[PDB]
Amino acid sequence: MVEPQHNVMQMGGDFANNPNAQQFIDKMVNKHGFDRQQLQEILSQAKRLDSVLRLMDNQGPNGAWLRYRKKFITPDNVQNGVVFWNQYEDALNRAWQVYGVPPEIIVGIIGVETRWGRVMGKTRILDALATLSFNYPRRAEYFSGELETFLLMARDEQDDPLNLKGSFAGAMGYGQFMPSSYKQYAVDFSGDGHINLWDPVDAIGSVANYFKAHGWVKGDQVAVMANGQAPGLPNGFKTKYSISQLAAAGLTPQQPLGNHQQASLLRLDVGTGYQYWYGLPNFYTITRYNHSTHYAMAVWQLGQAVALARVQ
Ligand SMILES: CC(=O)N[C@H]1[C@H](O[C@H]2C[C@@H](C(=O)NCCS(=O)(=O)O)[NH2+][C@@H]2CO)O[C@H](CO)[C@@H](OS(=O)(=O)O)[C@@H]1O
Ligand SMILES: CC(=O)N[C@@H]1[C@@H](O)[C@H](O[C@@H]2O[C@H](CO)[C@@H](O)[C@H](O)[C@H]2NC(C)=O)[C@@H](CO)O[C@@H]1O
Ligand SMILES: [Ca+2]
Repeated sequence: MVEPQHNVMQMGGDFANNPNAQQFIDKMVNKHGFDRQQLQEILSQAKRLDSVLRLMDNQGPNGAWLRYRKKFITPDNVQNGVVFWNQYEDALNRAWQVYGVPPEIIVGIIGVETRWGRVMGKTRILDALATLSFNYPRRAEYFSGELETFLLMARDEQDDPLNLKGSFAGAMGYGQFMPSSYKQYAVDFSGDGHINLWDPVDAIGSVANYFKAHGWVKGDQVAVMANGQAPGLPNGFKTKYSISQLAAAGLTPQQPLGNHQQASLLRLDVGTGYQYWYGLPNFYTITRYNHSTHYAMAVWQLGQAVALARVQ
């Protein structure tokens, strides 16, 4: 009947003689009441995926922006985005009212992330997270905390840690939430009492809550294209310049910037030259989801492209 197996102190699998795995097991038992033998049986089935390690290590004008953009903004994609928007219009409108994050932004996020649920990932979250926690020193602490949180999520939401699949970094569902993002920002938007990242309605409200929690200002502008070139200045979402500095560099806003006294300098490689943008606070917020200028511009433009296609 009851099999404590106090003596089975040694697990097999790819993490058997791994000190990190043992320390992690100790932590989970001590800190959360996890049973060592149960956890060992789980981690013994965990796999050390070398590809997850090679991929994390791997992370002019030649048209760079255009190549990234065509991966997400195509007729097929925009069309699929319209379908997703109409199918979940109530959930999107309700997220707009509760969090102040517009439907196009959520449609854009979920679009760039999983093509509205068509590409959720094929890697078991446990394998990816265990690999990065135990065989990847550089970000071993971050990922260990992700693994720690994933295992508590499996317990709380009554999931099997081995059945859940996602990205090579362990991101999950429609919005590709990392375990800690789930813990801090996910919400039961569907109202069934359970926070499921694979439920389109939950992902929608969770993406909006994540945005609001990261500073999204309702009604404010994301980015404003500029007339002109400013080759002297450095660029990226991390940069910061006053409007006065940008004007003196040869730029003018195609749209009124209002009370915005500062902006970042975004530069997109459009093949024939460079396209300059005034990055406003809301664009910085989009990058809090995924630290990339290209990622955020794709999310924004796809959302806008889908928004237009609905009107037509
Ligand atoms: C919504 C969400 O959970 N965003 C998190 C993001 O996930 C990214 C990770 C990425 C991912 O899974 N990348 C793997 C690469 S591949 O596509 O499988 O090849 N997708 C997710 C959503 O955009 O990773 C960064 C950095 O870890 C996190 O920032 S941090 O807290 O400061 O660390 C951020 O919170
Ligand atoms: C080569 C290519 O075009 N790949 C696409 C992937 O980039 C997409 O994967 C998703 O990309 C975002 C942005 O980096 C990640 O944050 C997210 O985790 C990732 N999703 C998954 C499940 O791994 C994919 C979905 O749009 O579509 C292409 O395969
Ligand atoms: Ca739910």
